[PDB]
Amino acid sequence: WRLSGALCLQRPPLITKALTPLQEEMAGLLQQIEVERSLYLAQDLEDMWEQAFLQFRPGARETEADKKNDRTSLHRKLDRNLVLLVREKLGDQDVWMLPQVEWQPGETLRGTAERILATLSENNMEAKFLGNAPCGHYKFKFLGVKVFFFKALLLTGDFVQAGKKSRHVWASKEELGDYLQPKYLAQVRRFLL
Amino acid sequence: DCSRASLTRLRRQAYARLYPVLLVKQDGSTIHIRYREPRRMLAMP
Amino acid sequence: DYEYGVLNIHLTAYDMSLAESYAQYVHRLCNRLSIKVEESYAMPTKTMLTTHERVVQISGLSATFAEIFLEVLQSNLPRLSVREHTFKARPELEELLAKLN
Amino acid sequence: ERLEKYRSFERYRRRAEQEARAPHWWRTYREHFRTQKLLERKHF
Amino acid sequence: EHSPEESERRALLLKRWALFKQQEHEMERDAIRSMLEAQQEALEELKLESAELYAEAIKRDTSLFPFEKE
Amino acid sequence: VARKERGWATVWPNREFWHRLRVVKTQHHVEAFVEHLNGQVVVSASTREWAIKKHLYSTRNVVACESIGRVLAQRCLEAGINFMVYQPTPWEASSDSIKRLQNAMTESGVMLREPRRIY
RNA sequence: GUUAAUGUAGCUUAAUAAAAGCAAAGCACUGAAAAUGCUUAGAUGGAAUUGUCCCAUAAACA
Repeated sequence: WRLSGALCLQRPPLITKALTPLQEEMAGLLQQIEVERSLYLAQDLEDMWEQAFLQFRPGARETEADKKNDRTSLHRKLDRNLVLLVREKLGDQDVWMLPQVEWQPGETLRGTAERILATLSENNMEAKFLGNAPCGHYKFKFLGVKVFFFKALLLTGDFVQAGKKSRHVWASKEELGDYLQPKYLAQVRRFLL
Repeated sequence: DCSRASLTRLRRQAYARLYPVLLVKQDGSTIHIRYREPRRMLAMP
Repeated sequence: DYEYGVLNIHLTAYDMSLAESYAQYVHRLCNRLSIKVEESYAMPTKTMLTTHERVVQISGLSATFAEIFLEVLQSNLPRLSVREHTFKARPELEELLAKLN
Repeated sequence: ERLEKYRSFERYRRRAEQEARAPHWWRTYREHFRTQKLLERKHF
Repeated sequence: EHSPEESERRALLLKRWALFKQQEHEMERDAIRSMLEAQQEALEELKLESAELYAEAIKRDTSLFPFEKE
Repeated sequence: VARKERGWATVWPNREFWHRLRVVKTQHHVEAFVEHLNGQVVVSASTREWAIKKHLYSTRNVVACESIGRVLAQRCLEAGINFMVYQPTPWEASSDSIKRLQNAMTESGVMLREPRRIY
């Protein structure tokens, strides 16, 4: 029986999404009471400070509009999390799959997950593994192959070779679902958020 | 949800008026804070 | 089969209210998740400006529970820290005396 | 330990009152001493 | 002193905030249930495949903490 | 001259009452019941009843407690029971709704203090 | 279509004599939490009778 292990890479969003109007009005309410409970040319200095914010380039809340189709680029999304998804081509079946590398019983699951990054990611960016319990097991047969879907969160985002010839795409949830055509893969999104 | 805990009101027992200012970080990120003085922005070196 | 130790969480933020507001918030989530919190201590201001830091005690954790919990904590954050930890009353001792007698 | 402890006296009082009505083997003080209409309600 | 209309306006927006927060709580609670069920479901999946692997896996990692993430 | 339970010194609520008016606040509904020593509810007023709730905007409200108090009083007045003993807990007594409901009983003529038995 | 699921509101073997109780949320409050007060939300997609069909849905076979 063929042995295969999959790593579900995760990246946290850099910047939070904008507040909803109901959040905004509550922000006004807490500010309004904040003034109520508070105890009691500066504008020229204030103008100098406010423009100093403008000159310094700020981190955009969402880079999707600028990136658009830069899926291979690591920072595909800033508002939401990212899942690394890398095409795996095989003779029996060629389908878009999650980062996968063989797994051996002697090597523990975390060690297998580390090898997936060391064998496929091959980049400075680092990921951390929390629990040794797998996040999903899905088997597709033609020959029967079982894939172990481990999970990984990105400690750092120092991606190397952003434009790998390999078809690596970072998809938060939606673009990921489309690629995962087989129902076994489609179910991989059960633990994904 | 980051905004789940970000949005809160001051329940402290009395305090001086705090004005909104941005602590601009060297990587371009910004964070809202309430400061005692009527400033506008702060810069992390 | 081994069980996690009691791990303290140090929440340091620019605003005293925000640090405490997150500190109380995590406790509420901890209580909902059935996480025991022994104490919610506050540290002195870091006089130089100042910074405010609050300890939220956490006791009891599991491998699966750890994975989900910290992930939730990351999203909940609007500076996180996770570290292993480092006068009795009259009734407490009276029971204590009998056991050792 | 695992079971929750009453944080309010009222909930215990409801539990205490419920038990009093419920029968017990030991001697106790008590022993010695359409659809369419509903739809209309929802509319109202 | 705030006028009754001012309190009415502040109360009105308070109702909107409370309604949304309760909706978030249900959504957040359901999200945790989905997260837990999937994670718990993942636990059972490999148990059928090979329970022996879990005996090592279920043991906690002492070196995992202290771990700080933003 | 009817008897009253004069014991239960260590146990609260006191049993020294011919009739006790117990008001129960549920998660969504508030109900008031008058019961005899036997515990049988002679007269019951509940917001869950269709007639009241159709005319009552929100099942749980301070005014709803006021409304049920007046409604129960009329049921009590027509029944002929004018005197009862109500012993709210300290926080229950502090509750404005219970105070408002009690005010309805007083204005409606219902008295929450019964007279002591005569020998 | 075969196997298999899933069908009162988070929970209940609450209910067919009247769609209930509990859990849960927010606000006031201040060590924290809790309590307390003011408030917020919801269902039988469903027919059986006790204390399986049923169509729908969605899976392995297909």
